[PDB]
Amino acid sequence: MEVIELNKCTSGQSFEVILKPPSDPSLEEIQKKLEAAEERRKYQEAELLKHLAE
Amino acid sequence: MYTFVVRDENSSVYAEVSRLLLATGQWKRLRKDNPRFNLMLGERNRLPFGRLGHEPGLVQLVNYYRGADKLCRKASLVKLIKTSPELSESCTWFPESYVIYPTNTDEREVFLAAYNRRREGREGNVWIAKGILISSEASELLDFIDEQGQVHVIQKYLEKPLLLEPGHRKFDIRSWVLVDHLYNIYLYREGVLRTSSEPYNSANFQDKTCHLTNHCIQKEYNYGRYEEGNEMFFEEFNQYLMDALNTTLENSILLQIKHIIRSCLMCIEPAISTKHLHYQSFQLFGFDFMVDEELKVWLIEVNGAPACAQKLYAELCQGIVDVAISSVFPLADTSIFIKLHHHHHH
Amino acid sequence: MREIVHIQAGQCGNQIGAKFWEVISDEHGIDPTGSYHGDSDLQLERINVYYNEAAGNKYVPRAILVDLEPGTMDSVRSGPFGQIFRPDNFVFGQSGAGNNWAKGHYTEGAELVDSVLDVVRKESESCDCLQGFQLTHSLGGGTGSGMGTLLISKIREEYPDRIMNTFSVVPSPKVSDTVVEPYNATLSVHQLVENTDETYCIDNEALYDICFRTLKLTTPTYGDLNHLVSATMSGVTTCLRFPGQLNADLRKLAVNMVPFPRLHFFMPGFAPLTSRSQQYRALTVPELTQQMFDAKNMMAACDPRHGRYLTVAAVFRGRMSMKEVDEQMLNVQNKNSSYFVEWIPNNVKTAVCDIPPRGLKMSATFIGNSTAIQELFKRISEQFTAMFRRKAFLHWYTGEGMDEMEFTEAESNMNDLVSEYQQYQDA
Amino acid sequence: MRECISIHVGQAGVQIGNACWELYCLEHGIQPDGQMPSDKTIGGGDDSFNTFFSETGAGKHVPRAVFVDLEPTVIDEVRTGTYRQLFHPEQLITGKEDAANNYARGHYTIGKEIIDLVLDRIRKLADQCTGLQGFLVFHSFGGGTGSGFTSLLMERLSVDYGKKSKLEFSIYPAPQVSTAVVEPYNSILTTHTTLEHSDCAFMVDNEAIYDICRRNLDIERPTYTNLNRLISQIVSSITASLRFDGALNVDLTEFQTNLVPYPRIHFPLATYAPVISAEKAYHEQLSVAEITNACFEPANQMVKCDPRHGKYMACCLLYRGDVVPKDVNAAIATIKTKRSIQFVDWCPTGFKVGINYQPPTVVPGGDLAKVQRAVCMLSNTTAIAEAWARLDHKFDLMYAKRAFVHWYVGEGMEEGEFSEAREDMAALEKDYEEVGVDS
Ligand SMILES: CC[C@]1(O)C[C@@H]2CN(CCc3c([nH]c4ccccc34)[C@@](C(=O)OC)(c3cc4c(cc3OC)N(C)[C@H]3[C@@](O)(C(=O)OC)[C@H](OC(C)=O)[C@]5(CC)C=CCN6CC[C@]43[C@@H]65)C2)C1
Ligand SMILES: Nc1nc2c(ncn2[C@@H]2O[C@H](COP(=O)(O)OP(=O)(O)OP(=O)(O)O)[C@@H](O)[C@H]2O)c(=O)[nH]1
Ligand SMILES: Nc1ncnc2c1ncn2[C@@H]1O[C@H](COP(=O)(O)OP(=O)(O)CP(=O)(O)O)[C@@H](O)[C@H]1O
Ligand SMILES: Nc1nc2c(ncn2[C@@H]2O[C@H](COP(=O)(O)OP(=O)(O)O)[C@@H](O)[C@H]2O)c(=O)[nH]1
Ligand SMILES: [Ca+2]
Ligand SMILES: [Ca+2]
Ligand SMILES: [Mg+2]
Ligand SMILES: [Mg+2]
Repeated sequence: MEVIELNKCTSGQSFEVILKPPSDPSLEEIQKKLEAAEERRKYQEAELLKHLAE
Repeated sequence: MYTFVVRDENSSVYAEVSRLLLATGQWKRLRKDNPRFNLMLGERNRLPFGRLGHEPGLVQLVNYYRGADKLCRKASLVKLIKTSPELSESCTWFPESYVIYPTNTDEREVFLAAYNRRREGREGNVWIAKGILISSEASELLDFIDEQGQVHVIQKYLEKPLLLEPGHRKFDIRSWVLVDHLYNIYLYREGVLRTSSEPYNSANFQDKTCHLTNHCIQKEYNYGRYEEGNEMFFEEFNQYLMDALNTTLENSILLQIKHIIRSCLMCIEPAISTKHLHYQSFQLFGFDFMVDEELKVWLIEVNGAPACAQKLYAELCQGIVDVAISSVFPLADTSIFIKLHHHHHH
Repeated sequence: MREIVHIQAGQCGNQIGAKFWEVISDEHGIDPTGSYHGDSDLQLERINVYYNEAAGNKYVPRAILVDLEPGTMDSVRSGPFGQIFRPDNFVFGQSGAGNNWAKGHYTEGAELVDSVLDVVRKESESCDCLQGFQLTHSLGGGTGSGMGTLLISKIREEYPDRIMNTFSVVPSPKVSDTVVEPYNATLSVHQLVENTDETYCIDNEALYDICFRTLKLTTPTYGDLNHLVSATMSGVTTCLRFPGQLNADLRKLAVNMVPFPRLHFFMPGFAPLTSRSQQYRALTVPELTQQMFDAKNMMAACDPRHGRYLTVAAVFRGRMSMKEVDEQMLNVQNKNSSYFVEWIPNNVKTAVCDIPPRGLKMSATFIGNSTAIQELFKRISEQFTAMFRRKAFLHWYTGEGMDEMEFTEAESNMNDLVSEYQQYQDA
Repeated sequence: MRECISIHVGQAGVQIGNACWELYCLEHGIQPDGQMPSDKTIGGGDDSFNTFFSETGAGKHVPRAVFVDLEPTVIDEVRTGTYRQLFHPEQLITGKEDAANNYARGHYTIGKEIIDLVLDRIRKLADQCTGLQGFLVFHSFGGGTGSGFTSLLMERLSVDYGKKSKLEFSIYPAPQVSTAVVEPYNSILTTHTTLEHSDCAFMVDNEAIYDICRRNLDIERPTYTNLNRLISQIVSSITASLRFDGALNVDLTEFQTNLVPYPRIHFPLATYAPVISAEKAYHEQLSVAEITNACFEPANQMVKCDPRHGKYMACCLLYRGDVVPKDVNAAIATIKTKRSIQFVDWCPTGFKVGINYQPPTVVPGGDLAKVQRAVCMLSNTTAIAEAWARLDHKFDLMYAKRAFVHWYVGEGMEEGEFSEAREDMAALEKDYEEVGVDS
């Protein structure tokens, strides 16, 4: 039914057609969660090497 | 070998379709969560339609139409009929109905506006709720709904039903309709009348064994007297229509049934068709009608998961396999249905 | 430029390892000299995975040859491709291991193991980005079995974040005579469950059945068995050696193939099966597909129908229709779906390379992680118990310093592995 | 004018980006060497195409793009291919070894060793931006890098550039072309961790694309090249408003305002028409009605799902070619009567329309026929949640037995991140259900 906001130019045009109306972490906490994971890796590798040394 | 799974154990009908398929030796049943099926016989709630049609190398089919619940719940049905122009408020063959909510959208106001032109006509002012009750008084029903919890429907009661003699009895008609993946609408030639076994009591509504014709509520309250199980089939009732009223089933009743069936299902076709979709649906419906003394047929409700009557399982379940399933998935190497089609030109 | 280091140990290891280098060198157009004489650029695009470059535009296998006796290494040297190997990468002792795991693992092999690791380390240092190691060996002798596992353990100590992959030859009394083989094998399996990421079970039982029943070779030799082993090794390493999407490195293969760290023992399969003899007809895609999944095509003597596939990789080689491959692959899963665990969705992956293998227009290689491999482990386990319950032949091992406890731990771990596969076969 | 930086991450992001920048070049008549005759302001400008390309004194137009992959093979192909001079080597960043289809290895393990270099390379571009609006990020959900590194990048971009907008182009996993069985795990993990950092994301299901190429381009077995040229057409269609004179969707903020009223529910469905084989000898050109109607066919959607059984919250149509508003409104009127199009009670049933008269440019010798008019519909419908349910069920199946989990724990991630990612998706599935269904 109702056309609105008709905007023309050389490239094209644009408009809106309405048929009916209605009815964050810090650079710190990041660098930390990355480093707890690297710790957990390092520990797991350490447990292996210790096992291999036995 | 075609593959299938079963996810409703309580389905009288899909139990029988299971066995019919296994017995072909061309279908293997898989465990119910194995996703590499051709056919899903699905659960009743929350059937995961979103997971169908995403297994490459498998054409997949399911025994329900998504969005068919709009026809198959009472609240939904009334909403559908009023709002859809193909049907409309003008619609002749559905009893005047209204959707009513507990006060814990609504159309209570609009219910009373029609009630109080039957207290300004003194004419038949009997209604019915949705565990269910029939009154003439409004505030005995509204106070019943609020003392219940769910959404309900208030419907004109047919004070003047067709009564079977011998017995001055009340009945309803169940017809079974299979809509295949192509949206061919197939009516099973065998229907069934689910009868009352006690004289219809004009002036006393509480004695409910005579007003409600459900197969159980007769079982659990004369059951069996005039015919087996309060079940009269089509040969008998055609005969009775001939002898007693000089008409036929086909002419006095069936044209209307076929018309109401097509109208309902063509209405929702655009919303539920699976024609361009990546899985395919079929579904068996149970349509239930009421016949007034004039021989006018009324739509009562639609059931999305009907059970069949005993005599007829054998035949109907085979018909499903024939037209719903092996038309998608052929084997190597009479029709029990009437196809409902009509292209009038105007 | 993601490099693999290859080690081959003991008689069996060196024999199948030499045959691998013959086969792939040819596929990549490298000759005994080490000179490229190929006619395609696809042969050279990931050549550095297996070969180092040298002055002269020469390609030198990144291969370490190891044995406790000189015998087979002279065999490799005087062989066809013998000249291609880096001479200082031949590490060998004098005394042998006498089919005794304990000698391989603890006494004779300790003496030689450090020199092997110097050569390994030097090869790892000249690596732009090392992906890990592949080792070839039998499990039923002493050097491949006992020293090969010692190596694996020492290599993991120095490169714990690299992938370790074996081609491990499993023994059978249909082929071999020596009564302590189940001992050496059980002890080796114990190591492999703890210290490899991927292990290809190459069962001599199955290689025998294929050669004898199916290929009608009534006088089968190791050459025949090895002809099947090399085909399969060519096929499982195709995705590593040529440009491709799927399983293109060891770590990707492992992530795709190993849902639980201990269940990393694969059933390889190959089609078409042949003896070293002319193939007159190329197979069709449906034939490859059916055959590669056939029990009779497996290089481990297990019935796939007795288990369930956890994961699968499939590799097709040759000029063929990708559509028809896709269709047939799907047809297999959809037609035998109960065989594939349903709690790993889309557990079958499929690669196609255009360069076919030598002497075949069409081939297909199968790699299965199936619960049915338990049958292989139960068979070794039964042999082991029969002797061990009377401590028979143990003095060969106690005399090199081992305690019985160590045998009880190996049997136990291997029995545990079998019940873990059983656990996932019923889940 | 306000600049836009594109970031292409992992093989999928990089190869799709390739195809986009190729297409953009052709669209704006920029040559492989980066010269644009039609640009008369040598050495600068604030024209509409400059949102994506910057200029040099030498007359060179260079994408405001950074490509990152944790292995080099793929980006090497950009480095030596037909567009080598287009980019400055500092925009092409590679590692030695990839994330092996492991979210956790791309996020935690290899991410850490390369995040700072990527940010520094991104800042070099932001420092040439007079008024940067934000970022367009391209990646797969299923790859180790595409999932894991993208999600880390997005966390960091919220920190270094809080006020700025971030849009994604995300490739949703499909077994017909997927390379890893753990794609579902990765896709949930990165969606969990990227959700708060993304203003608007356009998902493309490889399954949907693969079938469009089979069915409509008669390509028996589509390659990434086939898929990526088609994806770049859609992408071009969506970003044309940013590179061209017009009044619809002229800045990144406007995408969010026009398409995303509820922030978590930020996944608009793309449907595109028409897709026509260049090999098709004889072709009857389709009308405005025909292509507009086709935007409501699931088979043309970038994600197969069924908008009939869900509700809309916003709907744009982006036309290219011989289209005038009269024809659009007539097509919409007809369609509104033939179809199930249900908005949410709190939203106008309505469409926003963008027309650009220049028809779709097509890549020469490609699969797609040049056509007189095309359209891309962006509808935010609740039906797109069907794809979340599919992915979530696969995840539940494997996670229930902890299959493959050890690979992720091994890289330092904790088992609980899995169940936490999945609780977020279960909540997302619920938001979509609240909004989209009644009874
Ligand atoms: C592939 C390697 C192989 O060549 C495989 C077999 C064994 N050896 C050496 C070759 C060989 C074989 N037979 C030999 C007899 C004397 C000297 C050498 C051999 C070999 C063969 O070519 O047969 C024609 C062979 C051997 C056997 C062999 C088969 C076979 O080649 C067909 N058998 C499967 C076993 C055997 O134990 C068995 O169970 O056979 C039923 C078999 O017993 C029999 C035939 O009664 C036998 C025969 C010597 C008994 C002692 C235990 N071993 C274990 C291997 C088995 C053998 C072939 C290595
Ligand atoms: N559409 C499309 N999808 C792709 C492309 N490349 C990969 N994919 C898909 O993305 C997933 C694989 O992720 P990739 O982008 O290749 O992974 P990556 O980001 O390089 O991650 P790693 O290799 O794990 O470091 C699968 O679903 C592929 O089908 C592409 O070029 N186009
Ligand atoms: N407006 C009306 N006029 C006359 N009878 C009515 C009526 N509404 C309901 N009934 C009676 O009540 C019976 C059962 O009602 P209804 O079909 O609404 O409930 P239901 O869903 O539990 C049984 P089914 O699932 O088999 O249809 C009908 O068969 C009919 O006899
Ligand atoms: N397939 C195969 N098996 C072999 C070969 N050589 C030996 N074997 C098997 O390996 C076992 C003997 O091990 P071997 O490698 O000779 O001992 P090692 O030299 O001490 O490692 C037995 O199972 C043999 O059947 C071979 O070339 N191919
Ligand atoms: Ca000594
Ligand atoms: Ca300029
Ligand atoms: Mg020997
Ligand atoms: Mg990658």
